[PDB]
Amino acid sequence: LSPYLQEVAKRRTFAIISHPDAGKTTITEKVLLFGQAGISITTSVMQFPYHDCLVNLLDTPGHEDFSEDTYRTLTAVDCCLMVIDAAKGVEDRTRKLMEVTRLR
Amino acid sequence: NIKSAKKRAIQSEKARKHNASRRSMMRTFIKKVYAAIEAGDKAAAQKAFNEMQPIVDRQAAKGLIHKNKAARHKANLTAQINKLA
Amino acid sequence: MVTIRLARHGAKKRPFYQVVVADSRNARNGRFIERVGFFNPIASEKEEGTRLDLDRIAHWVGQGATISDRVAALIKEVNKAA
Amino acid sequence: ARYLGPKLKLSRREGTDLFLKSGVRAIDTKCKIEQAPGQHGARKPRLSDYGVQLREKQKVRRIYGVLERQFRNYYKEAARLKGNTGENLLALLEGRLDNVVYRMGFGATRAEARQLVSHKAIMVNGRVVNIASYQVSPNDVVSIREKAKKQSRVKAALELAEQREKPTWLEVDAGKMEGTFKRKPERSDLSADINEHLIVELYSK
Amino acid sequence: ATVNQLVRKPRARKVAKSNVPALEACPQKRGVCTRVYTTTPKKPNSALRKVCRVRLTNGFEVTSYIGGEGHNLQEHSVILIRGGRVKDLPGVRYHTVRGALDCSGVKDRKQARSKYGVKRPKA
Amino acid sequence: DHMLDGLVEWAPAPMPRQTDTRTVEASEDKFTGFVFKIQANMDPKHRDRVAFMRVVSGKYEKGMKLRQVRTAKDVVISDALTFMAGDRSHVEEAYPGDILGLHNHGTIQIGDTFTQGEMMKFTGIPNFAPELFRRIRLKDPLKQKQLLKGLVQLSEEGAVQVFRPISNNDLIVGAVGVLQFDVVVARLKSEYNVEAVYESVNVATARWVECADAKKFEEFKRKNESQLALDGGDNLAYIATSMVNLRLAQERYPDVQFHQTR
RNA sequence: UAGCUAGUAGGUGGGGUAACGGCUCACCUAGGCGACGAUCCCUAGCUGGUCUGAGAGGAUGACCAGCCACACUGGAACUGAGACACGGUCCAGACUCCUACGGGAGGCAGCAGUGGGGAAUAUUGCACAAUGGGCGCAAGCCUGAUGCAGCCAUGCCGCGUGUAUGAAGAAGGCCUUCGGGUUGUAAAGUACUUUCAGCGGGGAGGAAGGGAGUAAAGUUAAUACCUUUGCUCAUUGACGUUACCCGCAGAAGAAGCACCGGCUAACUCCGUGCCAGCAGCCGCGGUAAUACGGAGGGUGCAAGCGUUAAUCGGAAUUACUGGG
Repeated sequence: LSPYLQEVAKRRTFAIISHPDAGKTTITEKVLLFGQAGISITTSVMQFPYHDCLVNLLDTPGHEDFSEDTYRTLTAVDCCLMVIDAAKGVEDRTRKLMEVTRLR
Repeated sequence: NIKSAKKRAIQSEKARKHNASRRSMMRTFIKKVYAAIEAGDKAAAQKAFNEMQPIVDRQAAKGLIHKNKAARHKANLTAQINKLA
Repeated sequence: MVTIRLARHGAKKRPFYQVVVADSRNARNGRFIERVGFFNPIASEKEEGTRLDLDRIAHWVGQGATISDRVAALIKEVNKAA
Repeated sequence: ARYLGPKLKLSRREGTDLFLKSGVRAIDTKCKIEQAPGQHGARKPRLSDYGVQLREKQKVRRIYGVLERQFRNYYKEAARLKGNTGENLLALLEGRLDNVVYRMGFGATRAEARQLVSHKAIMVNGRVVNIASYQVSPNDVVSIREKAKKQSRVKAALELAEQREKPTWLEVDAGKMEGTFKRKPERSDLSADINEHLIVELYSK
Repeated sequence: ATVNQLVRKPRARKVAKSNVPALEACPQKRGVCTRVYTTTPKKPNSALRKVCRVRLTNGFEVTSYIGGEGHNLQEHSVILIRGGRVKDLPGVRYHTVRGALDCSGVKDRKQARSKYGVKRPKA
Repeated sequence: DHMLDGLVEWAPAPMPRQTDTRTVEASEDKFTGFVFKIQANMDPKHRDRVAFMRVVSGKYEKGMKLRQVRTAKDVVISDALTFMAGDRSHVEEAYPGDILGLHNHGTIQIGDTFTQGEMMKFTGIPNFAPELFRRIRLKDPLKQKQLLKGLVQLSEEGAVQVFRPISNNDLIVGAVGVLQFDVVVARLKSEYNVEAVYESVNVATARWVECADAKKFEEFKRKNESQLALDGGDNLAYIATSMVNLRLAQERYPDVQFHQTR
């Protein structure tokens, strides 16, 4: 029961992947509120000042011409957050992202 | 600038009143003897010189005065008080 | 404060020390009063390895020069009975 | 640094035998000496003063294998010595280690002696020397180490040493390949043909 | 003679000006290099010398001779300017460096290729 | 607001990742933080280019000395940025399972592995082959050096790989996507001032990168000396104008110790 | 640039500085500098020294070292023996940053590194192993000075890129009076060798000190403590996969640049044709170019070679040596 592994267990990974025009930026900006801390050309990492654990984020530009960042940084992240709109639905972006995530 | 050795700043602040205040009271005693030079009373001049001599020698002892300024004060002030008397 | 100390002259990977009398506020290769003797640490057994004039060193001891550890070791190398 | 090219074309270029093709064989006459230095070698040049100075300098240099900056350094070293500059310059040229190895007969030509010095075989005073420009001090002994001694290349080339003049200022043992260096050579002993005065003229201006 | 006048006024050495006003002794300069045109030379030449009026980056308006055979200049293509008079044009005392900036080297040259920026033939 | 409880309750410990030997768990040592992106950085006065890492295994040290495996060098790195609320915070150590940011100057590419002596490699780099869009033709041709340096700074990235032909003009911007407006907007920075407005110039298929073994690619350089092109990172692919030229290149048989660099 | 100066010049007295001192105030006189350049403008850190020159001289003073001055700009004070202060204080100004907008933070002409400038100049590296500096009795701590490591042929120096033999005087190129010559012992072939790179093993020196223990002599009442000297043990290296030595393999991985009319070293052919062009000066090219371009050959220098920029000599063409 060493605290080293007990806070290894308190470190988790969710990046974010979605469709174009889905809302990555707004939800990351609002998770910045929840810990008292063209379109989409950057990648941003948020560690956190969160209470229970310290779960990291890792943004990525979501397009087909973009997002060759996330082909090698979905390998970095254990988990996966999907964001799907109802007007957009399940499209070829989501099928390519599931082709990525089924391999691991 | 951010420095661990900023203690010598505020401690010198702790200097720049106190020692200087002593210098202050020192020179006022000296100026008191000049009042006797403007008074013409040789007995009051001798009393003021005997009042200012041990405190200016003590200030020459504590490193504030370099024992040649106060020697010059004693010299020319003794010359004035025995030229008047 | 005057002192007797080494000066570290020579070439790159070729040290050649200068035991010299100098003030402590001066640099290593800086201003000095006078030089007395020398030392070569890479001097293998040959015709000359270390010259050291003890008369001027005793004169500076008679004035108050602080001897460093390497200079005191060279004094213990140049021994009076050896 | 080294020339490594037509070593026999230079002997036709200067006209005299530069001993670059000395070898086991004798005087060749296989290149039409003195009458064809090159394509237009049938022409007779005007051959002025600076011309004969430059030809004499390049003749002595391609005899001794010394480059121009290095030979200018030898002239600067010989200019500050005593006596006269002309004898001192040829003494410094003879004081090269590869020239001593050449005079001992340890190799047919001069480039073979330079290769024998360079490949850790030539050893003077128990210390192996790789640089062929080693200034040979008087009263030294030169030899070949036991791991590189007599792999036949010194052997037959030593027979050429039986045909040379075998000069006075150095002695070879010829039983264990241990040479012995001696006093500096006199001007009236080394090859009797080259002119130092034109070199003094060229490096004086 | 008359050494007392030399005591009064000291002997003054003539200060000869530089042949290239290159702003405190620099080897090369870089300019805007406009106005590419051909110029009839001075008296014993009769050629069509390609020249360019180079607005330098320090404010000086020099005119440098374009050497070589063929170039790609049109009112632009910033290049490097080196010193040295041409003895061919009154007013031109500079040359253009090939193998330098936007003007490429001379096509299909073999000899004297340190000048004119031509590389070694790789084939 | 209800997502946070699910993030706490559902997500497990960070899983081991595959190496060439086996999976390295999150309880071991020999920090496995290789570099993922070299991202298109915002530049206040310096670049540092980025270093995102996989330090899941091993708790940090302030004076730790990393080991570059692919160049096999003991590199002392004491400066490590933590991404606290987006701002690049002070020099801070942390608990394992975090992602850093370091200060590299043209040394570390994508996927360069790190251990303390385990000289093995991971199974990453899913990066693709580009689609060659147009050019650089240097409008306002003063001060070429901002693109001769700062786009080579972008040439190490996975999106941009700058191709230099021999003729010293017409430098090709590598893009794997279509939208090159990213680099055009990135040309308006503190060390980026040249515009280079686009047009249509046809260079076809991706420039397949290949660097053959010694004594054999010298004649391959010599026989078509007008048909070579320097790459980002001093490479020479062949030159790609058509599929027929690549068929002739395959007919030429360049036997190679092949590394994709993509 | 021919007049400059009014705390200006001197003296007396008071004050002030570690100290003489118009350093500073009260009074008196009209002095003081200057054609052997006073006041004004521009430029410039100074020197030992560097380069060149037989010498006298000329430019320079970048690196090593001494002094002075400066720390975004200006002004001012405290601490102390020493600052009117790079990483100390305050105020005034300018430029950035944060703010909850009440107010604060900053000064790389330090080592690194970035923007801009420019033709032009480096790594956000290791360690106190050695010296030196600071503090501590000492052990120990800091040291971007330093000892190094990485890059740049920037300068100097050295080595190698093979050597010996080898004529059918081979093939190809160039010239020709088409006889032949040149490239050319050059290349091919044969026999040896491997400097330096690649790899595998030993391996100094920069290392003196410091720590523990023991013995002896001082000290003291003291065989206890402390100083010093022998003596026993464990040791202290970033460079460092060190210099250097041995072994493996195979000539195997390693040669370019300028010039060829004279100055000044070296000759022809072909293509244009006062055009393309070269050029440091005289200078060539007008259909037989030793000058342009290409080829062959040669010359010179060599990991450097040419060009450009600056200084001196030649230039006794700034003549004091040494002119009219």
